[PDB]
Amino acid sequence: STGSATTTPIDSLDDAYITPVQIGTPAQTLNLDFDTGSSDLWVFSSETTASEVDGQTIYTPSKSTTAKLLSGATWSISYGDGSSSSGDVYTDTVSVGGLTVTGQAVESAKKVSSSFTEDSTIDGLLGLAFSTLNTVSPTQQKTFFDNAKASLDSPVFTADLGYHAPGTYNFGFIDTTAYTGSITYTAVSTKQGFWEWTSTGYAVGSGTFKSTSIDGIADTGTTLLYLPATVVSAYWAQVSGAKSSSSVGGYVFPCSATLPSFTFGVGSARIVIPGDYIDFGPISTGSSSCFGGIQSSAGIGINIFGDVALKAAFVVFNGATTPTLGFASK
Ligand SMILES: CNC(=O)[C@@H](C1CCCCC1)N1CCC[C@H]1C(=O)O
Repeated sequence: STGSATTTPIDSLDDAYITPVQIGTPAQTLNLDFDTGSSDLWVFSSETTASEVDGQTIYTPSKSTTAKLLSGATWSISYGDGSSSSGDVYTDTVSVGGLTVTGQAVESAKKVSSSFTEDSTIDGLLGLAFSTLNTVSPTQQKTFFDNAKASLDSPVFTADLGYHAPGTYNFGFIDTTAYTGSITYTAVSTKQGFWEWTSTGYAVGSGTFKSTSIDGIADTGTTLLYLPATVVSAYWAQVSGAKSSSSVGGYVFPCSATLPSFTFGVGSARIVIPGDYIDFGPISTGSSSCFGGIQSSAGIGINIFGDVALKAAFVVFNGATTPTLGFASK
């Protein structure tokens, strides 16, 4: 089998991407944030505290003839931005872009943090990291991808995120028309449960390439690119007036600037992030200060190749027995 679904930026800055997902019988379609940095599929639901729901579409298991309570199972998660959610668990039929999984754990939120409530466009998350990170207790559950894997033509999924435009998540096949040149594959460590890999270095604009190992994760659920402070300082030093602001919470730059590109290494190959991709707009409406798309990972504990990096590439998440990651230009 295969699946293919369009993913769409939630706003004009690509702050996140949502993908329609069919849950239950008859189908209930929710727009979920596909997140290769976590491993829970959770949704706003008929069980979510009323004051914490504001415009989201909810999953109502009582209206699904294929829903079953996963008795005694609960879940609780907190993400890197400090947001969180928790609740109980059902199993149900879940389809993405034509690909159907029966008995998928669908985690129903009873509580969500304010950042989720405040975002009316995201109805939940669909985790695509390794199932060892799944938070369901006392019986850990498999991701949608993990459940689908044996039935897929090939045990892979691909992320083709657009810049200020829709993109595509494919399951079970590689669309050779979706990228240019060849795909460079690189080793993955699953030791922390992430799609963790090592970049071979970087360049700023037209500068010389710096060969240096940068360990990080490929995370579709993170908006920006988080790299070591040395790397991030070297980038913003090429932008007149750019500075790190503790009050704002990262590097800002004059909205009048033309941003240089940023290149990262994948083996001997190079992925170029155009300068415009690194612009996340006025820090507040009308401000002449703009927020940068490359930020320091120093206070995170891990480097994160988020959407700013990934949208510059066609990315293959290879879930074979020995997992790997592939990057192509497009
Ligand atoms: C109409 N859907 C349901 O009644 C749900 C049930 C699931 C748990 C509570 C919400 C509704 N199932 C489908 C088969 C019968 C029943 C069950 O699991 O016992």
